[PDB]
Amino acid sequence: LVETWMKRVSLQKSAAEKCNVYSEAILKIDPRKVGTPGSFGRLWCSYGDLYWRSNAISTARELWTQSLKVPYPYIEDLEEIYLNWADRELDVERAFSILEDALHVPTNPEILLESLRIWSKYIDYLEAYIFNKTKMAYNTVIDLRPAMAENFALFLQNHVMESFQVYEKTIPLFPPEIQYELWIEYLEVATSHPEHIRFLFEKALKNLCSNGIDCKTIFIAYSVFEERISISKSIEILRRGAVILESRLQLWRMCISKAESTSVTRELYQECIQISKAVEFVIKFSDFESSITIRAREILAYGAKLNTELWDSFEIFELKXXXXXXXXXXXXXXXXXX
Amino acid sequence: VDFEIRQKNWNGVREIYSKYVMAHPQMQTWLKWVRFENRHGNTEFTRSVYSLAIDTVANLQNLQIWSDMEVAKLVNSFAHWEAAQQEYERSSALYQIAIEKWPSNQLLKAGLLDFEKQFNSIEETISYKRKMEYETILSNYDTWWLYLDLISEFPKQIMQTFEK
Repeated sequence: LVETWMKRVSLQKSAAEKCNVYSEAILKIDPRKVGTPGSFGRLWCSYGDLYWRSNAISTARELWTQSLKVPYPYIEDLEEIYLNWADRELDVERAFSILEDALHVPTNPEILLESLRIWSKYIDYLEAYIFNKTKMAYNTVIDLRPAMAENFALFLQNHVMESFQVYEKTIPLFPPEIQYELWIEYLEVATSHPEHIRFLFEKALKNLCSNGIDCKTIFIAYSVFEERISISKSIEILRRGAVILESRLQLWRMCISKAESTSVTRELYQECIQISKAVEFVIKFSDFESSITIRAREILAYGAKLNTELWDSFEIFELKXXXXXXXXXXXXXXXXXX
Repeated sequence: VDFEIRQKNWNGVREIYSKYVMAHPQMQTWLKWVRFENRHGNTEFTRSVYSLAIDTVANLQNLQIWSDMEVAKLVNSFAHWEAAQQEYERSSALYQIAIEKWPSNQLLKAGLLDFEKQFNSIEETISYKRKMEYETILSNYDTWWLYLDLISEFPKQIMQTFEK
């Protein structure tokens, strides 16, 4: 593989001499260019580049020769020649021609199977270059299989119906990094503007329960969405989502946030507290009690019973009483004993 | 089956699958069989198997098998197989047939709704939302339910159920 390119390198000092070596060696059979390289090898491509440096029509024709020279069991061999022929063509009718070529490739590669990088390139071409065709490519690409791009383009040129079916596409792309997709779609769906949306959100939630990643975020999205629509039962929805280990920790913090934003509040506090993190939660809800003197005190005591930051909390409570302070000393002493 | 798959052949296995339904008329069995046919190259038999299963379900329609759940699951699976395949017309027909042949279509309707969403929007929001109201009712956001109904509607059922 390297020998040929070394010869070519030598040739590079002058015009095409050992470039013609490559040409000769590769043109004899597929085994010397396609078979020599186990993976993809830019020998034909190299030749084309050389010709490009030399001239334009000759380069296009040399390149054409490269295309004709069918590569081995390898991916992204003729795509770089078609890419250097696309850009070259453009440097938007010749570029379209390269896009047509790409279309053929897509048809031919898909057909062959029953090309991914190539597909991406095609998409880039059809999107950058009118809209419906690009959409078609997107669809094809999806089938073959990024959708974020589709959403973006759709959002831009068609300005949420293109991004609604784009949202559908995301949903339908049951492939990994799907939580993010769903989230993004949700975000777009609220900003582009409704009960359908809510339903979608619910679906996302129920299905993406074993994510263990942005569950708190998801909950926020839900509760937030509900709020936008409207309310306090939606805070319980968020709470629920958050209530259902370290993802759940984050969740519980979310719950705390919601609950501080909130009898019902008391209930929430009781829940969250009850559910090491638990101690912290206790501190939270104990504080809540402090806002809500006897009951609060009791709550504080309970929290304490569940280390030295708790002492501080107790002290604070005692501010909110001489007898209470005495109790604090007592309880603290007891704690020390334990 | 595993033995008979570890055995390289894929005939006689078919017969035992057929018998494996005979002993265990369970939808899980059918689903497993379908999965096997998915491993199998000839897609014709996959569809054929689906046709068979559906036919059998039809024949023993009345309460003499599995619950609505299993049948719903089956219908869903079939629908998604067809979804991979060309003929969505037949899928649609099946769905209509399914709603026609089966009452108590919460599962069935749900599946149908999902398919519609995949493959209209108003309908989806409508039926799905209504289901959510039913779900809501089961929980008790009952106000939210009634409101939803009112918005979605039909309006006679909105005001009747509102009154209720």
